[PDB]
Order: sequence, then structure tokens, then C-alpha cells
Amino acid sequence: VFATTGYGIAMQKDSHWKRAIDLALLQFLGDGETQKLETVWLSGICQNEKNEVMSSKLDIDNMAGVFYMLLVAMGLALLVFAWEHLVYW
Amino acid sequence: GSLTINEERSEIVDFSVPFVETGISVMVARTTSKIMVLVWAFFAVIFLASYTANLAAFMIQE
Amino acid sequence: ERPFVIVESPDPGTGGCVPNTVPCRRQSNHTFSSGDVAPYTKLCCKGFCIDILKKLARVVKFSYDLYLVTNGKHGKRVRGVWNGMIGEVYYKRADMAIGSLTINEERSEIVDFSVPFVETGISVMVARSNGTVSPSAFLEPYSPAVWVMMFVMCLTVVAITVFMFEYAFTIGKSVWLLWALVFNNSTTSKIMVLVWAFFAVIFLASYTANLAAFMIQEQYIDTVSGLSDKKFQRPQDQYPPFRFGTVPNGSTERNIRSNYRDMHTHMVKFNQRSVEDALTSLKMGKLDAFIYDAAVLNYMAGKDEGCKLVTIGSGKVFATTGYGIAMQKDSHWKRAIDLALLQFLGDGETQKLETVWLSGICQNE
Amino acid sequence: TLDSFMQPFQSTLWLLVGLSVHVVAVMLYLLDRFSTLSSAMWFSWGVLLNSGIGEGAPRSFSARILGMVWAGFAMIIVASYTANLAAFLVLDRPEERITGINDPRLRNPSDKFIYATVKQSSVDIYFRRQVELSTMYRHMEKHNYESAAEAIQAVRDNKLHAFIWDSAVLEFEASQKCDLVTTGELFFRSGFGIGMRKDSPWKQNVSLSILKSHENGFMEDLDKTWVRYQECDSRSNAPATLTFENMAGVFMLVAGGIVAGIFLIFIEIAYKRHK
Amino acid sequence: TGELFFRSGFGIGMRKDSPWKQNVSLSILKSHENGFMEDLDKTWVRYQEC
Amino acid sequence: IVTIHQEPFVYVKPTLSDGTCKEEFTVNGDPVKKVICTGPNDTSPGSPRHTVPQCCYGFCIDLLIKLARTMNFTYEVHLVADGKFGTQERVNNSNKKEWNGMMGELLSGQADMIVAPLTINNERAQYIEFSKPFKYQGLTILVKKEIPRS
Ligand SMILES: *[C@@H]1O[C@H](CO)[C@@H](O[C@@H]2O[C@H](CO)[C@@H](O)[C@H](O)[C@H]2NC(C)=O)[C@H](O)[C@H]1NC(C)=O
Ligand SMILES: *[C@@H]1O[C@H](CO)[C@@H](O)[C@H](O)[C@H]1NC(C)=O
Repeated sequence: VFATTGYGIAMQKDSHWKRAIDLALLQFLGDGETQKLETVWLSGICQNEKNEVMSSKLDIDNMAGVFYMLLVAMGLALLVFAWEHLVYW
Repeated sequence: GSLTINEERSEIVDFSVPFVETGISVMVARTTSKIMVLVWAFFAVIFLASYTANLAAFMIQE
Repeated sequence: ERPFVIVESPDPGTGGCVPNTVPCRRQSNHTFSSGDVAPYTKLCCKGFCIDILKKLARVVKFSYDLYLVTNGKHGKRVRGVWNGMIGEVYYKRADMAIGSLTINEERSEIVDFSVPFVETGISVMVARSNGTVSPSAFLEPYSPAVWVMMFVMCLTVVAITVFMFEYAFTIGKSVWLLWALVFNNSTTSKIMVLVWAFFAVIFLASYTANLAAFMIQEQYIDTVSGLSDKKFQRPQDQYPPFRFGTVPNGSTERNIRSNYRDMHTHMVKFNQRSVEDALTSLKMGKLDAFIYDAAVLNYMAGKDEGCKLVTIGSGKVFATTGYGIAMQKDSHWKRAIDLALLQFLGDGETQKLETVWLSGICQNE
Repeated sequence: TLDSFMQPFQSTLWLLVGLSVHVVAVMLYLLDRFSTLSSAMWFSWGVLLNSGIGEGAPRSFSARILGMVWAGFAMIIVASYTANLAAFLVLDRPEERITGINDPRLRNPSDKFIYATVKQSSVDIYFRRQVELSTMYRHMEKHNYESAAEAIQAVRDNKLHAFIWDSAVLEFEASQKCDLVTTGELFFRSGFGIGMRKDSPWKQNVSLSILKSHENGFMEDLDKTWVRYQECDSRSNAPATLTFENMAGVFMLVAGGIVAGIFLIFIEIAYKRHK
Repeated sequence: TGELFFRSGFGIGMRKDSPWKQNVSLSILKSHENGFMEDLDKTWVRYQEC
Repeated sequence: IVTIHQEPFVYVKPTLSDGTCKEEFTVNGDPVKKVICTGPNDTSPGSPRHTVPQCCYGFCIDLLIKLARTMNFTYEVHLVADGKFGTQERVNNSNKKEWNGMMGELLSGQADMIVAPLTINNERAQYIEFSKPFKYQGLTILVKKEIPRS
């Protein structure tokens, strides 16, 4: 989350009602009574659920890395051909 | 109700302690010579059975 | 009982026993009746309840001898005359009884009871928790419809190939190669056998893939929950967990005779072995689930070697009660004892007396 | 199942080895002859497939390194096939149907999992008395069914999602028909009983004979005559069996080999031999 | 181990009858929009992984 | 100002011989701000007390720099007396309970502001006046790792 703030109760500026319900709200959170109220109206079926359908290997991401290492090894034979023949003649 | 705390609102109207936290979010769509070569073949089959099992479990990671 | 009191052969080297233990007389009539039998042998008693008895004598200058109960376990008012430990109080064969005596209303009328000193409940114990797979046959990863088609549709390339090669290769020799290549051991002969070899690799790797799917999404039985579970309230079953032990003439025998007769009808498979000899049946495999009080069960759950899991525990309880020492009718010793437990409730010796006889020693990982 | 030969590799890398065998194929007949063209063609096209078609070994003392490592490339590709296929088969979870009546599916009935009861029954009133289950009733009152037999047929035909009803009747339903499952255990205990007008003369005698029959054992023993368990249990503990669909595609390629051979051999040999 | 089983917050503290009470509570909110509190997170509580 | 030593929020380092704590540069070569701290004994468990100037820098100290810059302040920093945050407990053989630790030195009158990781709850809200939260968090358990055998 970005620029984290919170909900609130907007009341008239410099009122005498502020201190009374300010402590009442802090009483609610500091006792877990808001947890029971929170789990009745904010609940989803797949909250604790995650399963990708697939990551089908029909895509060159890791087999491509294998493919080009074969080309690297393929060039070793050509280099060996010159070294083996020249050193033996 | 669903009212958020920020700079300008708090200037002209007082506020209480936040009881539900929120913010800004982004959402998008979803002989002895050949006894050794026998050992090497023994290591080769186990190494693959280890390899494919290792990748398969890594592949099962959502 | 197992945890609350323990009786043993005292000490083969001294006649008596190791100290902090009290000798007790026991009568076992497991012999004939020709002349007579004297089974009163000098054993010794060690356990929690002896500590309480040894802690009230130091308070009210009590003096005593210890005698066992001549028969199985506790009793209830049945057939008009009781039978068991309570009878020894009612029939003037004794004065008081000490130990795991659950308080109740069916027995409080004919004998008084004091304040309890524990917080016990009734729970269900089941056999050990085991993790085992269930593959019946290695041919499971395909349905038998695929096997026969796989077997037969493999036989057609056996015949077709030798027809396209004879017009050399022996007729008998050709069938051998076809089986051999699909088991990975060995332009007229090359074209079909090339992709035919591919036929082996393409599906043989899927067998590994399928068996990798069988051994992941499978699971074991759920170690069924407390009384209201689906396996109990349907007592019409011959191969469920088939045990409702509920030791005969026990305190919990009356509780399952309260309202519903669907349970007492199938609870007739009880075994008279008081606790322990019938408890090992749950570990042996001839007994599936045994019902008793949670006090002597959790200690047996932990202190016993290996793992044998009780139900949920402090939450899986029904009709929580307590054990107390009974005061016989027309005996005003209640004031003397009631002070003792209450004094033992205040000083905090309940924990010290518990941790020396009841604890969780080696919990299962 | 879907696309046996095409699920894991039917894309860029599927035709990779199709041409990655051709690049090495010609590169060997020109590595040996230049200090047989079919020999390298059949060899690499066979060693990747692990076929028992013996042919010319690499003649060059230096060419033996690529072949001994070309097998390794063939050794690694098919392994990645096996692991990938298993992952797809595992994550095909059939069903996680329901818990008891506390699931978030129950509480918020947008469209999925509509549940209906028999109208004017005892259950339909109990859901109007509980204060917590207000939204749950508010969705059930919109539509319901008239008879118990109607709900069973609709659920079996998959026209209604879930059915809430008495347990004694429902237990006999699943055990006998065996297309149905009871979702856990009961969450509300109650009982049956005869019903008579208040201050009726028989209010004491009929109640007495019920108590006598329970201790006698007639009532308990009668249930077996009309209630039983048979023919169906917790089986099907195997969440797969390869169907006759993907293997058919596997059976498809072998058929193509047959048609390729007979057509080519009959046609091409006639032209080649004549000339 | 696992998630969190309680939720609370931090905050500056000042005695009763304070003139700075109204003003500092504005700077704290004013800094949240400018992303100032975000980079302070990126400075020395994050970017220090193993 | 009263402050407490908490690992990621307020650091405490001994000063150099010259009095000023040695400078250092971050990963991007920018000057990290530091302020001079008086306060603790430099010996918590092994001596009664004796103060000594030290050096501080961290999260709260960085915010105090930006906070006081707008407010046109003049600030001094001194650490807490006995480490503890604060609680209500009846003192030895008395009538009523009185506040402890860091909260005590502010309610008594030794300081006018607490810039430290102080939580928000009902008990402290009676006698102190908080501000809008500047960080959200919870409570979690820390355990030692398990070996991935071999
Ligand atoms: C909080 O900040 C405001 C804005 O800077 C302060 O309001 C100013 O106070 C000075 C002090 O006399 C006045 O000269 C300015 O005219 C005020 N600004 C405006 C726009 O009128 C306010 O004083 C600060 N709070 C405290 C307690 O000092
Ligand atoms: C800040 O306070 C000083 C007094 O130390 C004063 O001279 C100055 O005008 C005030 N304002 C600014 C913006 O510095």
C-alpha cells in the first residue's frame, strides 16, 4: 500500500465530543472486539488460496539456456580439430 | 462511513483516531576396469531421478 | 489405576520397598477353593493418591492400614445391591475410599462426598497416528481399458512391420524386437520403428507423471473427532472403528444409559480387563477407540513409549467433573478433611504434588 | 487431460530440436569426410530417441566429444518433459465442495451455490428466528421447493446447488442411491414424535408405550429392517486415471507412421526402381 | 513464524495542553503524501536483505 | 526530547576523542545526519550512573530533523534513565500507582516530547496526548531456523 492513511469520523472543529469517543474507539481496538466485527463483513472465499493453472514449458526460458550451451559445446569440436591435427603434424 | 484522512480535510474539520487502515493500491487482471563404469551408470540414473524430482517440486510453486 | 496409584512387588532385596512408599494388603482369589487361600501379600503402593493420604496423616494425626478392593472397579446401584468399592463402605467392610473417585449424583445419596481436588473430563482415545500410502496394484495409473488397448494396439505393429519387411528378418524374431524396444533392451525397417520407439518414450514418461500425481493428492484418514462424529452416532456398522470399550460396571457405564439406547446396544463388546490389560488392545490392534476420563489418559498418552494420540483434548470434553474423597454416611469427618484440601488449595501444593506424579515427559515430534 | 503431444512443448522449443537435430546431422558428415550423410542423419535422430538402431559411430577421434554430449542434451530434454507434465496433472484439483454451514460461500450468495429448502417446513421457520442468519434467509426466501422428492431430483440433475433438509431422511438417501454425499455432520439437534390435540385422553398412554418399546428393544431392532448401509462408500480415493483422449493423440502419431510407410513405399519404389 | 496476531501503530507524544499538538499532527500527515515516509522506509529498514 | 535505544529506529554509538562522532557515507555517498546525545551511563548493568555525550542517528532522529525544520525549533536530545518504556505499577508501600520509565520523565516534566517507537493504547491515552500514527505494525514471534539436513 502507498501513502498509508486510515478511515475516521469527521466531527466539527474544536468540539467537546472529541475526547469521549476518542477513548471509546481506542478501547474497541485494544480489546479485539473489532476483530469479531471485522470477520463478519470482510470475508472472501479465496483469501487463503493461490494455485497457478500452469507455466507451460511451451516457451523458451530455461530450455533456451540449455540450447545455447549446446552450441558452445558444439564449437569445441571445431577447435579440437585444428589443435589435434596441427599438434600431430 | 468510508471517509479517508488526509492533508486538506484535517485543516478545516477535526478527525478521530483511525480504526481501519487503508491507502492507494493498484489492481490488474491475473574386470576391475569395467566395474567402475558400472558405478558411473549407477550414478547417472540416480542423478536424473534426482534432477527431474528437484525441478518438478520447484515447478510446483505458485 | 495406572497414573493415580501404582502397586508393585516392593523390593526383592529387602522385603520392604524403596522409601516414600507404603505397604498395602491385597486379596486375589484367582485360585481354587479346596482348603483355603491367603493372597494377602506385602506389596507397596506409590502414586499421587498415597501422597494425599500421607499428607493428611501429618495434619490430623491419622493412622491407617491399606487394603485393596477385592474385585474390578467402582460400582453403581444395580439390581438393588451395589457391587464394587462402594459396597465395602455400604456393607460395613471398610470406612473410607481414596483414589480416582469421580463425584456423581447417583451415588451422593447413599454416601457423602467432599470438595474435588482436580479438573477432569471424559475424552476418546484412538490408536496410533500412522502415515501410509494406499496403492493397490502398480497397474493403477491407467484404467484397465487403456492396458488392453495398449497391449492389443501394440500387437498390430508387431504383425504389420514383418509384412512390410518380408516383401532377412525371421517371423519369430520380429515379435521379439517389438517387445524388447518398448522395454528398452535388445527404409524398409527404419521408418516405422523410428516413431514406434517414440511411442514408448512419449507415454512411459507419462506413467512417471501420473504416479507423481497419485502420491501427492492422496491423504490418510482424519483421526475422527469427538462424540458427535459421523462414525459414532451411526452405530449400525461392523467394520468402522469398532470399539466402544467403556470398561464394565464403570462410572461412565451409567452415563451411556441416560437417554439414547442406540449407544448402549453396541457398547456390549466391553472387556472386563479393568484398564491397562484392555488398554493395550488399542495399541495391539484388536481395539480401535476406548472411552474414559481424560485424567488417566493424557498421562498415558505422553509417558507411554511411542505415540498414541487422544482426541482434541481440553476442548474435546463432555460433562467435566472432578475426583474427591468421600465421607461415609453418619460420619462428621467432613470438616476435618474439607479444611485439608482447602488448605492444600491455598498453599499451592497442588502443582508440586502434580509434577512429581503427573507430567508430560516426552511429547511426540 | 488435453493435448498429450502438445501440452508441455508445442511451440518455439518443440521445433527447436526438430532443427537442432538437423544442424548437428549435416555437421558430422562434413566433419569426418572433410578430414555417410545418412549415417549421421539416422544416428543423431536415433540417439535422442534412445532407439536400438545401431549405426556408424563417430569416426573422427575429435567428433566423439559432441556426440557424448549430444546425448546429454537429449538426456536433459525428456527429463524436463516428465517434470512439467506432472505439475499440470497435480494442479487439476477436481472439487473442494463445501464445509458445514460456516463457509464464505454460504454467507455471500451472489450467484454461486444457491441453496433451497422445502417451503413452510420447520427449517424455513428456524432460519427466520435466528438473528445472525438474516442474509442467509434473505437469499433463501426468494426461491424454494415444494416437496422433498423434487429437491433430490433437481440436485441429482444439477439444477440446484445445495439442499438443506432433515438428516434422517437424507442419510438414507445418499447410502441407497449413491450419487450424493452428506456434508459433514449435523449442526442442530432435535427429535420426532407423535402429535395429538391438547387435553386428549390418550396423551398419557401413547407416551408410555414409546418408553416401554425403547427398553424392550423392539424399536431399536426394527430400524435394520428399513435402514441399512450397502453398496457404496468412501471409495474413489484416486484423483486421476488417464482417459482415452490424450492417449488417442498418442495413438494418432503411430497411425501417421503407418500411412507414411505404406504410401511412400508403394509409390516411391515404383518410380525409383523403374528408373 | 507466520502472520501477526495484533494491529497497532506508533506516534509522537506530548503532554496535555500542548500548542504543538495540532501542528505536528499535520506534518506527519503532510509527509505521508509527499512520499517522504516511503523513502525513509527504503533507506534503513529495507534494502538490507540476505 | 526523550529517546530510547531500538535497533532500526535509533542507533547509539560512542563519540570520537575530539567530541564529534566520525562521519560516514551511505551506499549513494550522501551525508547521513547525526546529532549529539547526552544521557545514559554507558554502563547499564555494572555501575550506578554517570552521563557522557554520545552520538545518535536513525529513523526517528532523521524525522526529527525534518519535523523541526518546518517548525522552526531549537532541540536538545537526552536518552532515557532506566531503559524501560513505561507502565503503571504501584510503588513500594504506597497508595496509588504511578507511571514508569520513559513515560514517567515526560509526565513528571523532565522533557516536552518523545520521539521513539511508542505504541498507542487506551491506558496511555488517558494521561498523554498522541499524534496521528506514522507507522503501522503488529506483533510476531521470532524463532531459530531449522537445519535443511543434507
Ligand atoms: C502552526 O502553524 C501555523 C502556520 O505556520 C502557525 O500559524 C501562524 O502563526 C504565526 C504566529 O503568530 C502567525 O504570525 C501567522 O500569521 C500564522 N499563520 C497564518 C496563516 O495565519 C501556528 O502559529 C502554528 N502553531 C503554533 C502553536 O505556533
Ligand atoms: C525562527 O526562530 C528565530 C528565532 O531563533 C527567528 O529569528 C526566525 O524569524 C524564525 N523563523 C524562521 C523562518 O527562521
